[PDB]
Amino acid sequence: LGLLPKPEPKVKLSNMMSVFENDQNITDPTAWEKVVKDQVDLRKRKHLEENE
Amino acid sequence: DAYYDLELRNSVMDDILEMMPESIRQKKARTILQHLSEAWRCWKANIPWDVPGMPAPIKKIIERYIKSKADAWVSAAHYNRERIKRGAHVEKTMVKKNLGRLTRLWIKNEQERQRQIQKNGPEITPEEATTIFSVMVEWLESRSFSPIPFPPLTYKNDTKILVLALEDLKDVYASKVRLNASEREELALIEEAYDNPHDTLNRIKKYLLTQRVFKPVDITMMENYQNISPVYSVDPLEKITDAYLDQYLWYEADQRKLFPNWIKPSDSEIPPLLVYKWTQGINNLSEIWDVSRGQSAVLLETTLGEMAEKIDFTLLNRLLRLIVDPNIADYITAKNNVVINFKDMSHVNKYGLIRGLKFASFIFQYYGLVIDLLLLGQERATDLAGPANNPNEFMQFKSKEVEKAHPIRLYTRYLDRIYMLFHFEEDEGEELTDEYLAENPDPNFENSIGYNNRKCWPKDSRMRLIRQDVNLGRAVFWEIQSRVPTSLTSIKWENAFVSVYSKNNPNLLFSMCGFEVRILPRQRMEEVVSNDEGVWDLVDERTKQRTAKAYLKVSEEEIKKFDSRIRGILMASGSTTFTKVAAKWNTSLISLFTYFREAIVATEPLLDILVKGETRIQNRVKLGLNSKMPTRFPPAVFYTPKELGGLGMISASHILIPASDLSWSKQTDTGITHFRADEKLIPTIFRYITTWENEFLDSQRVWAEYATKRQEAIQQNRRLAFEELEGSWDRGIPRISTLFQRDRHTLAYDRGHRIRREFKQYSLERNSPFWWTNSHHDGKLWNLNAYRTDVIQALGGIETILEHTLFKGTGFNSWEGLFWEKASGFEDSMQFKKLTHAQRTGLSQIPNRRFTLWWSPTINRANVYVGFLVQLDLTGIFLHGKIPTLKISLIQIFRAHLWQKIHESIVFDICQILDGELDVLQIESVTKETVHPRKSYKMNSSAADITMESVHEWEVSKPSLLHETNDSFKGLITNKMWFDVQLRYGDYDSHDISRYVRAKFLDYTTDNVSMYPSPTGVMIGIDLAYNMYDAYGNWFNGLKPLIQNSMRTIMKANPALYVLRERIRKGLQIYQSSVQEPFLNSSNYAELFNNDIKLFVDDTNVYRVTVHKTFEGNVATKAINGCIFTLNPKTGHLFLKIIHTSVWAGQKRLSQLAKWKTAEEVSALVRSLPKEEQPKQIIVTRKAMLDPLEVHMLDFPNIAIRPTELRLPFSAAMSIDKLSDVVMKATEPQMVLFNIYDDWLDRISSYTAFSRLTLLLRALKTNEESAKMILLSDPTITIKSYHLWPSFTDEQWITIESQMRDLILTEYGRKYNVNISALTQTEIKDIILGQNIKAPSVKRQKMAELEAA
Amino acid sequence: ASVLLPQLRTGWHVDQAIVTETKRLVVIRFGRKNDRQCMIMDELLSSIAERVRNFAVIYLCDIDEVSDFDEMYELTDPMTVMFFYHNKHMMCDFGTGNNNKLNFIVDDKQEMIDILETIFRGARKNKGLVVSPYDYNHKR
Amino acid sequence: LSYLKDLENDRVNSLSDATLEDLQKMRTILKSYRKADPTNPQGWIASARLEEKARKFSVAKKIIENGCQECPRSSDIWLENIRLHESDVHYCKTLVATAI
Amino acid sequence: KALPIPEDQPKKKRAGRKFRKYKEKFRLSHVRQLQNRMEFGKQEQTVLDSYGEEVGLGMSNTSLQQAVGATSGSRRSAGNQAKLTKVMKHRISEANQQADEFLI
RNA sequence: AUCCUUAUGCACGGGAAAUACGCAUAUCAGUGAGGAUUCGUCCGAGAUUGUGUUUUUGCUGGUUGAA
RNA sequence: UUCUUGCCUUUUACCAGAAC
Repeated sequence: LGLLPKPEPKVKLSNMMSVFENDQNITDPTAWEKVVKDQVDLRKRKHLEENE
Repeated sequence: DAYYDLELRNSVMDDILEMMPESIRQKKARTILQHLSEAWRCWKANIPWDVPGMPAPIKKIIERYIKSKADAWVSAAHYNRERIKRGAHVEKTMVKKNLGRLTRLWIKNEQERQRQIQKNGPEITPEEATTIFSVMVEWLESRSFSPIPFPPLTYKNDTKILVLALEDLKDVYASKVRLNASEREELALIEEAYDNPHDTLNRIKKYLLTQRVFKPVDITMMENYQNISPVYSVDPLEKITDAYLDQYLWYEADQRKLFPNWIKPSDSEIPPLLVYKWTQGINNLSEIWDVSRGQSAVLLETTLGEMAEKIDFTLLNRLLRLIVDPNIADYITAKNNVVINFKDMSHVNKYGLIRGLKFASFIFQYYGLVIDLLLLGQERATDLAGPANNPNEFMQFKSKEVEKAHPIRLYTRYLDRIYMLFHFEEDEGEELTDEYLAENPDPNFENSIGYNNRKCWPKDSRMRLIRQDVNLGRAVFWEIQSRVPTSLTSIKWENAFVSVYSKNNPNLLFSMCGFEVRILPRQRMEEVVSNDEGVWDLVDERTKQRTAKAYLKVSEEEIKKFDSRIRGILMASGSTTFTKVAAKWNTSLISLFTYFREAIVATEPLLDILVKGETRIQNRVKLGLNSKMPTRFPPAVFYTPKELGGLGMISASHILIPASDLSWSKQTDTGITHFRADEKLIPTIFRYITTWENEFLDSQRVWAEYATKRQEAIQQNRRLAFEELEGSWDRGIPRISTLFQRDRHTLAYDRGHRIRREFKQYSLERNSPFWWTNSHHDGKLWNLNAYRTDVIQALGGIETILEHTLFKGTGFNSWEGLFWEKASGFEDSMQFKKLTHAQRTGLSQIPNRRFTLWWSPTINRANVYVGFLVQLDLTGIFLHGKIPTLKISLIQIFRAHLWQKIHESIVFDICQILDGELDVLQIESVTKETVHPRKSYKMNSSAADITMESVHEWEVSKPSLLHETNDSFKGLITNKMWFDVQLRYGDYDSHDISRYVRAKFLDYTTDNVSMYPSPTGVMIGIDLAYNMYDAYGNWFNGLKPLIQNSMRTIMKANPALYVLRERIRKGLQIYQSSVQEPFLNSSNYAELFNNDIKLFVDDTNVYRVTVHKTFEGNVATKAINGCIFTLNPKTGHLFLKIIHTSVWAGQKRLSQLAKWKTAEEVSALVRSLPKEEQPKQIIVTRKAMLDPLEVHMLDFPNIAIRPTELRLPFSAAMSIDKLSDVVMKATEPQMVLFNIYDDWLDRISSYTAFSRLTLLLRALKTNEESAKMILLSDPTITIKSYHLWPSFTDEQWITIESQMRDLILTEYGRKYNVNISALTQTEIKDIILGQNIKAPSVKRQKMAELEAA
Repeated sequence: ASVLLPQLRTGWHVDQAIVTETKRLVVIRFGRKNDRQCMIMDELLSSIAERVRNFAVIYLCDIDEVSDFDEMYELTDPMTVMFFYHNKHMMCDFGTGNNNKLNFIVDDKQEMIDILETIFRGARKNKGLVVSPYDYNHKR
Repeated sequence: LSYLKDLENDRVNSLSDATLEDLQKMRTILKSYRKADPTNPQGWIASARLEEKARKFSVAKKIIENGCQECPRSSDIWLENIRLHESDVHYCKTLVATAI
Repeated sequence: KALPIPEDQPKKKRAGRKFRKYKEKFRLSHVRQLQNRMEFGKQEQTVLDSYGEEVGLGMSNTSLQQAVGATSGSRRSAGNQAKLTKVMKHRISEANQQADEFLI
């Protein structure tokens, strides 16, 4: 009812191959990889940041 | 009668209400109702109903009511059971209800018995125990039996035993396609045991040692109609332990010879075989058939009554402690003493063995050994078995003197039943009789009254009650009774069958294992008998002359059982699909025959039952099909195999395939060739099961032969070649095929297996019809493959059968590639959903619907049904009775005005054809006459569809068929012509389309209501139900051929027709082959990059020719080397087998050869790879690399050869530079290794790497030079000495990928003049797959359109 | 049962019952109080009613008392039940050949429930007819 | 919820006899393999194996020998032929003579 | 307890490496599907289970394969390999523990 | 200030299962629930009843069709 | 109406015999 955020699919390097909501998954394969790896890093980084 | 209870309940309630007409009384009444119900429930449970607050009078009344109910209820149940037994009449739920009620009462009795026992101690007085324990101990001593020890911690034959145990447990689930929860749990447990075998073993041994308290056993009562009970569902965890114990003790016992030769069932003899052996033994005693000196043989049979149900556990335990390690015995005792639960009514099994505990069979046998010993006496037992060091084969002896010593010639025991063959010299017999008389006075001579006799046989052939003989028999029985205590087993005279062979009684009788047997010697041969039909010829060992006949029948009890089974099958048909019912029937019939082989031909009652049973079964199906019963179905629908679309009933009757129901037709270019029709009869099972005598003689022969062969082999120093034994391979008992089965050495240890099988009736619920022959130890003792083949032949071959069905409707040319989706499978698929019972029922029904549709053209016809011949709405599909399912199917088929559409479509096609050939045939104009929407399905009248004007004039022929070569054009002249597109859904009677056309033309032209313009024209009739055509009418030169051509094309092509065909297929669930394995596609592309090991294979580059072509395209001829690109997309390895050009020198049919070569290479590669590194999925790029590859990959069945809808870009292995160079520079066949992802797997994922490769390769394929340029944009970025690709950084790589993508898309645009925007999905498709795209053909499009409208 | 299932008094009441259940289906047993078959049906329906309270309501009616509805069966008057939804009479094709009313006792509670469910479904769809999942033919 | 049968519990050993319709396809495939150039040898060997498995021990003998005779001259094929004839002495001897 | 107002909702529509496993246990698997397919003309491959011969092995075995022998190609799936209940698992663990204790 | 143990709370990540997970104005429960046992004793925390979902809840994406 | 046969599977209506 709020629509304050929007929940995006939590990709990984195993989901990488099967997630198609975010585009570029085969089109821009290395780009896609970067995005997914980057996302993962952010998640990890966020966790670490939170801890800090 | 069942209403009576209800009435009582109502009445009582009313009375109660009357008694209390108070305030707030309704509520009170309601409460009282519940109380009434609850009391009844309690009673049923056999719990007491002791309500504390309840006031006395009310309570009393309630009690009275329940008593009344009991009086009515129990009695009613009994009556119902009796009725069922009779085979009189009973409602399909009523029977079920009775079975519950009956079960409950059984429980009540048994539990009450137990209670009684508990109250008043064990029935065994200690003296008796002492006697019988003593007997056992002495026997053991005589045998010098080393007791069975506790399974050692590191037991030698332990693992094997465990495996055996697990397999038996599994066996029940192997068949079934779904699993409930309990079953699933059991399966899981089994798996665990398998997988952690050591752990499981430890658990089991621990349990044996220590577990003496157990999860309590449920007893679902069985459904053997003639007499129910019992099935004990033991806890799944305990079950494993039990199973192991059963395996182990039985093995151990067999090793140590615990059980004598006389105890049955043995692992060697199948029950018919056993019977045969017994008969032989009876024949083959010394001077048994001599009755000159007043001799009397007596063959006492009896059931040791209640044997299992009054095994005292203390005594039993003690007995066990003689033969097993005491701990094991204790465990067994504990297990037998469980809480037996049932639908809220428990008891505790303090007395009488539980039959369903896996070991229990062994225990039972052991118990019966005691009884056997008692029956025989120790000495006689010893004589029978022989010495311990060297025991006797069944019924043999060490001498003729020890055989003649005691009266008991032969002894045996099939479980509860025992069989003693006494032989008295006259005097002894007389003495015995006298003794009997003394003990038990007989003044009146009313002993022949009471005496049981084999009423199955004729009066003249059965045991004559010649008083002396009767007395002797009774005396013998008495003696036997005396020999055995009461408290171990009730041996009753009612259950006994004492046949007596004297001077007066020539036929010796007995009934072993369901066979009624009647021995008759040659020296008595001339009394009563026609010697042939249903017999064994008993031949003595010493003489080898035909000594005695042995006449067989199926025992009355067995016949009754069979009848019950048939009835059971019939009732519960409701949900049960026709096919399922048919299968059940087949199973029943096969069970009957394979077992009683020879004996069914004699026993007339059984035959009669079979006749009737089959008829009943047929009628069920008929009923399902239609409320009205048909005059006659064709046998086709029933006896035609499952696979052709029939039911596949295996007839046991003189069924007559009527000559009318063998006709058939075939639409060809030449015309419509017909066939019509000594007499044809559905072949009966009788001919196809080999009689038991033959089997046993055969067995004797072929085993000897086998032995001889073995000896020969030994002499010549060889293992016995299984190739030599072909001919007598599927012969003998056990079959010779057993000896060379791959699990021979494990099934050595599965001992006491027959008895285990027999005893599964108490553990698994749905009862096994092949209890007698464990295929693993015997082999296929029957083969009815021949029968199936013969049935087809009988029904004029496949074609004839099809011509009954709506097969040809589906519009397939041939039936080579087709397959059914089965009905059961369908049912299963939709029984994984949240469904209300109604839905489930509907689903269950659906398999019948399909069947009905299939046989529609020979269910729905005037010969089959008669009456209101109604027209199905909007179609020419006349029904012949509301075959409701069929009707529904038809409606589904011809939804969206399909018939009309078809007709109109055909008309349109015709018009088009006419237009195409105007000037050749002298046609002025072709006008499609506008018709009433209902014209396509006006079967009463008709009308012209396509009017046709002549340029000048047409000389037309006399009205004739479309395939008549002799046509004169001097008959009549005309300026105008017409065409009538007629349709009909024919049925087997009325499906000659040509004839129909002829008739209709004759009628509709002369009839005034059918308004055609000219008197000259043509009627093209298109039979939809058979996909046939014929045109009848007036022809003008050159037209007929054209028409024929159109017809040929129209049937192939016409979109409406195609749509109809598709619909029909859907209805039937027939489908064309295509490929069984699942295609790799955009959908399941993500499946490639899971943990399972895979290999892509490409044969595109194996035979390369080259025609060298530059950017201009100058010609230059050559033929270069090839390669077999085989890529692992996980690891990035590339097993590139370089095919050298020397292979193709002096070869022809080259392409085909190449494929084979590729396959071979692949196989080799697979072989090279170890079991760990081997592939699960060989993905193959090209379509038809499957077959050769499959052939070459039989040895690796774990490997699954997938095709792919992706036009995968490994074609561009030769676009890659280094690879190309290596291909060029190989001078021989050479396997080469490359990492196609040279570096990337340390940086990025495997999937990512693969994607990159796809991108690059695809680009290369699209435009090689361009791709190369893109790759080598910056010359600083160096390709390494051991790499295939330039070592980019990540950003650089991304850039490259982008460029590649652009190249791909730009190129696409250039080629296919398409806008470069599209969808992302589309883009993905273009890259990954380069797949066909959803490109439905024009025909397909048309079909779709038709469907829509 | 007499106590469990509500019984209706006069034709007006019956009519009201038929109309008023907008959400649920309405099962009216029309039957002479003291008859065997009718009694059996009532007993069956008592069981069903509690189960299917959420989708269909059961009511009983003494047919000799309330003679208003001898339009419903043309003065044959066996011991019947009738089905209604949104005041529209609901037709259920069994084998019987009277698609309008089941004028025969079915012994299976579960079966009865299933048929009720089917008719409810039909009503929801709007289908005036519905084909039963059980054939009958024998009872009639 | 009536769970699906644990896939790998499906029935494996002791099956029906191989159908004539079935066998024919296999034969055709093998013919194709053979006739579209000899392997050289293995195609014949494969066919022999199939026959053995099919099963058949007369037609195979007839055909395999013929195959061996004309085009190929490999040891493996000879060995296979020898194996096929467990008719102890004479045939085996003949085969040996042919081979060595 | 009342039967639920029968509405026939097909709302769900989901998937997920997570969810597709569970549903795999309740899916008919590919080999089962194959089995359910029966070749038309041919007599179909049965298996003679001693309990009952009835069983149709169906078209899970490839024609050629069937002609020759058997297959573990129809032993594909791991996602529906009969797992224990929570209770059952616990019980088994307990048993194992007991065994271990005995051994010591 | 560094290192570690325990529990919990938040989270990265990885795994299994959902036939499982709850809920209760319920009834009873370390003042003993439920179990073991070699019989000496031992373990010691839920049990009962009612009931809600449970081949699944919430959200997304695609093809498609629909036409 | 009840019991026994035979249509068979149901309504008639029967098949062919008993009992009230």
